[PDB]
Amino acid sequence: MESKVVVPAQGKKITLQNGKLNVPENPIIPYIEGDGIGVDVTPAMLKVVDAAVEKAYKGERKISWMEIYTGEKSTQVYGQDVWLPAETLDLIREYRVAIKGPLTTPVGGGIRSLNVALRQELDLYICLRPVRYYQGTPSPVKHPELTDMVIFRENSEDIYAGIEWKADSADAEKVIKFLREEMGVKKIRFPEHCGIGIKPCSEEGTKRLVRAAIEYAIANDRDSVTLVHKGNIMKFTEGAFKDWGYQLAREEFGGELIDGGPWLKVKNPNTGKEIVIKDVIADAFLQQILLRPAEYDVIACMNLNGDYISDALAAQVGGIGIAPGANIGDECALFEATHGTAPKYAGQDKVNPGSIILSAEMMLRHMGWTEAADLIVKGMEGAINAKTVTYDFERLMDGAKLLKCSEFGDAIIENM
Amino acid sequence: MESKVVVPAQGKKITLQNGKLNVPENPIIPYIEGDGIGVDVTPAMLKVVDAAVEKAYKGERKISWMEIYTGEKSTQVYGQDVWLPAETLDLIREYRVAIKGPLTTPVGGGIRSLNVALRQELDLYICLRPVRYYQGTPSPVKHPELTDMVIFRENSEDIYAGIEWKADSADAEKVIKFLREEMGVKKIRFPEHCGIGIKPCSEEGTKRLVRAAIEYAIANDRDSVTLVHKGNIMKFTEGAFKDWGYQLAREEFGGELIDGGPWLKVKNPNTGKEIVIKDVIADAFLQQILLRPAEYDVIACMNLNGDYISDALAAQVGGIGIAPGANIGDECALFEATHGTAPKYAGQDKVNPGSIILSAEMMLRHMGWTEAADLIVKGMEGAINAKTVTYDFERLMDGAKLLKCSEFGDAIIENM
Repeated sequence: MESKVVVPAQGKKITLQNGKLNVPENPIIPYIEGDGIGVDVTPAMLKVVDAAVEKAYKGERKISWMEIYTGEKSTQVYGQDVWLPAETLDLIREYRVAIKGPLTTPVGGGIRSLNVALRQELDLYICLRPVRYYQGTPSPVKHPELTDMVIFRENSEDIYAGIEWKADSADAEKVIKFLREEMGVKKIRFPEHCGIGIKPCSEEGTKRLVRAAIEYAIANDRDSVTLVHKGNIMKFTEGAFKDWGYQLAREEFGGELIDGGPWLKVKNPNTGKEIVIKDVIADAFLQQILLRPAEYDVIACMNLNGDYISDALAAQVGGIGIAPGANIGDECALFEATHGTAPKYAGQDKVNPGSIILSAEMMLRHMGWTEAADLIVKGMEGAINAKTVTYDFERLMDGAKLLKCSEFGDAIIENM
Repeated sequence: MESKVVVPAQGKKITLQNGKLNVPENPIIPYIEGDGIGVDVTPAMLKVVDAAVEKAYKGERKISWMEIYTGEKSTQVYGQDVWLPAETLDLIREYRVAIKGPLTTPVGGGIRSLNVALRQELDLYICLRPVRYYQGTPSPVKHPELTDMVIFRENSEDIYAGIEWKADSADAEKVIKFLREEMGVKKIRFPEHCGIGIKPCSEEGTKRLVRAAIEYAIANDRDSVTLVHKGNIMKFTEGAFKDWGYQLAREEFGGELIDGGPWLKVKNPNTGKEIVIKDVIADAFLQQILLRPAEYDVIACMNLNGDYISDALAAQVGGIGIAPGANIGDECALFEATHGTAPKYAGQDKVNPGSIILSAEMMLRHMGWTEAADLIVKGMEGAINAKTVTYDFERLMDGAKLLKCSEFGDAIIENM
């Protein structure tokens, strides 16, 4: 089969020169509709983004959307077993900036996460999850407004590497024999009927992630960067991530000891502000985000902890369904809805398009189209304050006006 | 050196016959004071427990406390480098039931967690963390009273096995060569300057833990058992834990499919109640405990996830410093304060003795001395409701009367 992707006639490709995106006034942006509710949320995002772009630049700029495929729809387009076509990886890399709805992975075929596959195959090593509170959002906590954090989750290593062998398989036995006989491992409690997973953490992987977090703190004049890890138990992976993170702050950003340690102060070269570089053990950190959220800002952590932290924070601010996210690498970036596919409601024009819309806000900002991005934030803040919202919010409040998915997109536009 | 432990003259050893403890009226109970604030909280616990015992059984029963050592104090007693004496492991096993204050592990000597060492060496495979709300406790969430859960955290395997090699070490390189050359591993993003950790999960380890969780749900007529795991990424360890947990429910407890699955219903043989056996992915679970806490009850999970879940739950109910905990095995059990050593306040009679006191409540209950246990719960509930509390609580409320650590122990007794 030939490609089924149609490159927009009007429209120009974004280019990269010196780690800086050169964005034309008519950029072609690939988008993946997404499985399940992607069918509801993606069109709402397309309309909201076009309106923000149109309103901000008065018609001088316009995105040429180009549909590309991954997931169930990809099998419908490309046939049986084509869940993630090579052309999709090629196109995201070529066009530099893309966005996607939610995706789920089939079970029973030995296929691993399609979301993780996109991240790893494109080497999008930064999973960026900013978490703030939108006034008027129903929240399970007393002071959600105190939460304003940005999570830099390492996206290329950790136990997500997907290196593991099934209990009783010849391979697991082979690995366990090697560990026990050649490495002298004596700590496996039950070596029989035992599954084995491998957790890698490297200096290069850690430093490119932490480097991005510190550059982000500098560029946005944030107050601190917290390295979250479980290094007191996993000394050589989690503990190494922490050590390498502080080392990078010292070696590349002039970080110097605060008092007697272990925190460092990094001077913002643009504002002269002192950015604090500190660290917190992961289990205590899940308590601290609830008890002292105001003391945290930019967070840098490994893949698994980042997954947990991002989710816990989204829930606490009432944003489980409106949490934006990006996967960024040195050559391209893929923005994404961060919730699941919710098939029970798919096609009903019911769910909250807020997450994919705020991920589109991050995309526009990444493109340097900050005015259009600010209009989306403004629209989202006003629609939620107006209490004109989708069921997931409405059901938790009194005095709200219930809107369909598409209608909430319109409300966002109405509030720009 | 000879033992420095003094076996109580009056006092008899608890015995085990058929997996059932035979507790005399004068049981000898070993206790470890603990590092840091253990010096403040342990004496408060001893006094509170003695009072509950005295009040419940009118003098017919009395614990003969026997001090044993681990941590900084152990080095003071047994000399340089004796952080965890063999005799301590021997004594906890011999006397069957013991309690300890907090312990921290020295850094710089390549020593691994002393708390984990106690758990693994004594094969205390169940880390039991019940989490409920005490009326009047200052909490960061709007409805902490909806939380009433019991966590069964697997304590003998997972990445806590402590099997890992340092970046650039000959061993790490050896392991990575084996993986890449012999196992054909291609998923390690950066094989150089790479730390490696091993995560084991076995059928026997999983099932003894889940078996205990289900027996606990039956014995206490709880509503459900939720298997929490991250099996969609770690198929052979986390996913296997989930699969084995449902399998055990079917094989040993008659669990049968609910509707179209995947949940099972297990009939309580004593009350005829239908216990639901279900599962939730770990990242979503950290959101669900905040958004729908009332839907969860008994939780069964692996070592790392349990560590995180226990901490997150304790924080949400305002119980970061009063969370009880037990480590239970087939031959003995070790109850423990669950917070850290807080050396900055050690010796000031300032901190909350609530966690070690509620762990003593679990110990008394475990001993079958449920009346004395109920008196501690009653005392704790009344002292907190009276707003007569330690600084960690007082500072978060208005109208409280500030009490010292020792004074709060007295307030607990005053409210029995």
